[PDB]
Amino acid sequence: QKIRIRLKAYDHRVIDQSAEKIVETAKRSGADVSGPIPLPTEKSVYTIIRAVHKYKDSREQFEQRTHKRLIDIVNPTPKTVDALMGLNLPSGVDIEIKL
Amino acid sequence: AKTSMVAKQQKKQKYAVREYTRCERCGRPHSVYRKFKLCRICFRELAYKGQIPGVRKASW
Amino acid sequence: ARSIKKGPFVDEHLMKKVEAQEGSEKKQVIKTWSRRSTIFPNFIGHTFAVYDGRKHVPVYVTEDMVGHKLGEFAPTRTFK
Amino acid sequence: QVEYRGTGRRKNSVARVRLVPGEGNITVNNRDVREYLPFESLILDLNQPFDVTETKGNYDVLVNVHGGGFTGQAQAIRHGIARALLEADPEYRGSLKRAGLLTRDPRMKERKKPGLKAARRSPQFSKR
Amino acid sequence: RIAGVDIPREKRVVISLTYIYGIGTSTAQKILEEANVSADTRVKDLTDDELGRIREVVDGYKVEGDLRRETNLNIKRLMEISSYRGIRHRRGLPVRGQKTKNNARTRKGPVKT
Amino acid sequence: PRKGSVPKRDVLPDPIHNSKLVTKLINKIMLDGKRGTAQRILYSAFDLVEQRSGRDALEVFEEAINNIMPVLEVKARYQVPVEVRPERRTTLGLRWLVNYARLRGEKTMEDRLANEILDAANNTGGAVKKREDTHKMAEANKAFAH
Amino acid sequence: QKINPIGLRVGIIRDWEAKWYAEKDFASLLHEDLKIRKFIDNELKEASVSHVEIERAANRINIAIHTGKPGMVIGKGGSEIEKLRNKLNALTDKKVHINVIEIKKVDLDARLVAENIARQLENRASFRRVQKQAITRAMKLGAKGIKTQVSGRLGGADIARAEQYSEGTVPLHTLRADIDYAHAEADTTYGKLGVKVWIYRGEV
RNA sequence: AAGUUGGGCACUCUAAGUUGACUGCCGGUGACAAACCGGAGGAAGGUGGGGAUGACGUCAAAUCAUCAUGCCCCUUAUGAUUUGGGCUACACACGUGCUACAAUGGACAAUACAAAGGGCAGCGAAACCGCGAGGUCAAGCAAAUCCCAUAAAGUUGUUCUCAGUUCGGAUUGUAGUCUGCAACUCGACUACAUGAAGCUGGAAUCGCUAGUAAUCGUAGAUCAGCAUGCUACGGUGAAUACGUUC
RNA sequence: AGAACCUUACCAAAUCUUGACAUCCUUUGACAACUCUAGAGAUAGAGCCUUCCGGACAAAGUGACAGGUGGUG
Ligand SMILES: [Mg+2]
Ligand SMILES: [Mg+2]
Ligand SMILES: [Zn+2]
Repeated sequence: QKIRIRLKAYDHRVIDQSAEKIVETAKRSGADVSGPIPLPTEKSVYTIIRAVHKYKDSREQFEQRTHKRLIDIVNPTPKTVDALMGLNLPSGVDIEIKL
Repeated sequence: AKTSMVAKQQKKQKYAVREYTRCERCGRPHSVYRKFKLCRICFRELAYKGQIPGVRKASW
Repeated sequence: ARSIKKGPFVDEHLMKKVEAQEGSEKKQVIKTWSRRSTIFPNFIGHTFAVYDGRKHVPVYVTEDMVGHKLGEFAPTRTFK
Repeated sequence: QVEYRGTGRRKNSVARVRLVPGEGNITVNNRDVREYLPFESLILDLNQPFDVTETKGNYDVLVNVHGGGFTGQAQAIRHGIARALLEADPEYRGSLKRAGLLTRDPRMKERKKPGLKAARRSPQFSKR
Repeated sequence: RIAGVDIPREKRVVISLTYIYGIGTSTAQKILEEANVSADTRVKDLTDDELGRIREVVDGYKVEGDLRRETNLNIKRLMEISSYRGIRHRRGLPVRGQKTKNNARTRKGPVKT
Repeated sequence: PRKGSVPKRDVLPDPIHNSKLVTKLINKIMLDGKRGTAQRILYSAFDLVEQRSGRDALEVFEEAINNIMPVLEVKARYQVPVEVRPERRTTLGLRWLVNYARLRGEKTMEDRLANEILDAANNTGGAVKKREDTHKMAEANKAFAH
Repeated sequence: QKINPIGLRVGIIRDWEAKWYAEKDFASLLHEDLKIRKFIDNELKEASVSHVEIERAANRINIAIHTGKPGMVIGKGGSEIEKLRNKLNALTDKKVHINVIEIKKVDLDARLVAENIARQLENRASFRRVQKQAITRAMKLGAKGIKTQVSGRLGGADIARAEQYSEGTVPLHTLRADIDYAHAEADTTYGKLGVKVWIYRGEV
């Protein structure tokens, strides 16, 4: 009975600080926590022509990189479940909890 | 794009194949990205302003 | 339709126009913008005025023309 | 046990090498080196560290290698075997270092540049 | 000699059969399989019984004059009906929708600067 | 407009014959990075040369290269006879051997290479002719040696 | 020829103005943000807004408005901010929460300077004087350096030209340096005039 | 059957935080200099490789067709809507590519080794059917899990045997598949047949200094379908650089 | 960074003139997803018939006005 938390954010600093908070809250509730295991980063690269008309050779490359973190709550305790749902993370981070 | 063309793209076509994408900011027919729904010029402008989440200049 | 499972494609207006003309021997010209429509066996003996993009050009179906589109027998471009 | 372990990376290939007292037989992915690798030249490369330290025939090499191709994987083994030899004896460093076996080859594929056909290759230019 | 054509004696029969109009590599392999004649045997080393066996099978396929005549009629039909394709056959321009601003040399013949 | 000389790359000895030169020959034979075909051709050629010659393949190869390699060459500056460097001598020898082998009429490269290496040992190959021609033109320009 | 200073440093030293994560509905959220940003710009033209930061969480939009004049946007009794919120709520189904942050120094802000110089030019103010006053006020406030440029038919001249003035240091090539850049347009009778301001406040 | 699970986190990897390269140390040289050459140690040595980043200016250089805008012009029309056609024309000239001219190859068979990406109504396995392109049914999978997706060159055999061929694959006939509202003009792909030029290219001209060139496959954006283009990816992997007169 | 339609602008034919599109103003309440007929379709005419909160939103008429990938880089 492991509660799995998946975190995805565009910035790692937010994801790491969020990871620390979620792990702590569960550990404070006394649930065993393993992680936060870092999932391989996903990067999407967009190549666009820099100019408005012609000039194909000049290109600009942009990237959007999603940082992923996996957290597993080994032992489910009533306090932990409520606390994990209760935790308010920064706006950037996206959290998915599988119980 | 002309106002009528932008209007016609928005209107439901007789067939699905007839439907086409335009840049939502400016209505440019070509080079419209699906994820952002923006043309190449508009995408660049907004990325520079930091108004597209997560998008930054790429170097490697 | 090229796939066999789908039948040969004909525009309903074209087919219906031909089917109405079946009864009378003295057939009259059928004006069509349907270059895409297939020539069915039923079409034999009919003259279709198919649009070339500027004018409707008289096309008279013969046995050999069956299976080919109406557009095939009316040119869209002019050279020399 | 008496197992000496070293990791070798070449190009996009990585090799986990285990050196144990043996007859000098090499097994890669549970297959003979000669079966695994196409050319005998490749075999000469991976047995080079043994020659420098004169430890030929002392160790049987068991290798788990992933990534890259036959040359990369073969030369990945060479780096790993040498790294394992250092674990076996610290004295061998001088000999191994002089051969340049200890160095990890930093050469890697250069990215394609935008506006170029390749990393460096340029489109055919015509004035006029 | 098969289907009115003196096929090359020296070559293997799999290849020699392809010197007949209407027979290619795929067909030749089928005809030998039906006749149960080996592909490897050279025509010079073919046997009379084997040759007859091959001849029976090749008679099954439309070849040489029979095929040539059919192909010509289809093209003649297109030209007569005044099909787009037929008209291009008459003009000696690409029939299958290839661009003619450049190239089209196989159909147009050599350059006439 | 150049800073200076660049250090040259080095080759491991050939496994079969334990010669650095053999490795370099494979590199000249190789096309499009296809090492294996190049190695295959060379090793097969060395078998054929030994078979026909009845002498060690490396011996005849060494004898062949010695005949092909040129002591002097003309350089445009009037063409001036100049001494070929030891490293350049090998490059020209290997290049000429492979190129002239490719121009031979034998169906397979291995036979062409063996016929060339044998001929060069007898000092009779097209590559040998290339050296002789190079030496001739160098001697003609002896006055401009200075 | 020159990279946008903000664009180069976005995601390095400068955070994204938009702060939300989406996958399936990224396009929809972006376009909702774009309509909100446009509405605020038109609604608060009189108010001096440096930038708007949008955060999306729990089906709620959190808007942070950095304004030189906090009073105008908020309203005397907070009526104006509520009105803006209600208008935003009509535009967006999600609940909208607006936070107003005052800017202590309007002169140190590039957008506010750029908009000010544009507005003066529309009033037929001399292009030279307007830039010079802007650089002086910024330097008195302790900015490490400021650059100001106006481009177009500056004096109603038939041939357009760009004039720029600089003080202190503006290290565009230095990634560490946080440089505030903004462009504004002056809709003069002769044509559009473009004003760009680069401000280097300096480390802390 | 199988990392498959039981177990472990050793290793590998993943990705956060740190350590490392700075001429720091030691020899010479040099102006008591900056630098230079060589050495030690180090995974890496002299701005280690590559990228981003492009001063003041030049070309009244490109873009009023992304957008915006001064002025000008049209306004029962220079605005608007629909169906069809064109943008795909073809005596020719040019640029950039693709594929070849074979034996360092072609065909056939058996057998290995990547990286970097994409996916929700989307990727679609396995199985069955079709020569195949595909079809049917349908598992898993919003992703380090499932799927795209077996890399290919390669290696080992068998065969062909130097010619317009068992090279090459244009063209054309016919019979199909798929997408789509609909493949006539004008799609992609398949099967069978057909089987062009081409025998390595005049004058001339281009790219590249190493994981590069060359070569081999792989992926993505756009996208119903449609890539020899573009942007990325790894595999194999060279030759040469005396030198600065031109 | 995807021309069969669409895109698309260009051409031809068939059509419209507060207009495909915006704001305001006056008036009304469902405005229609739907079916049938004639049309190449646009569209028109018959059906219907449903929805709507001071007061939302959407129609009808007219005028203020719209529209231009027209020109000048
Ligand atoms: Mg075109
Ligand atoms: Mg200009
Ligand atoms: Zn746009």
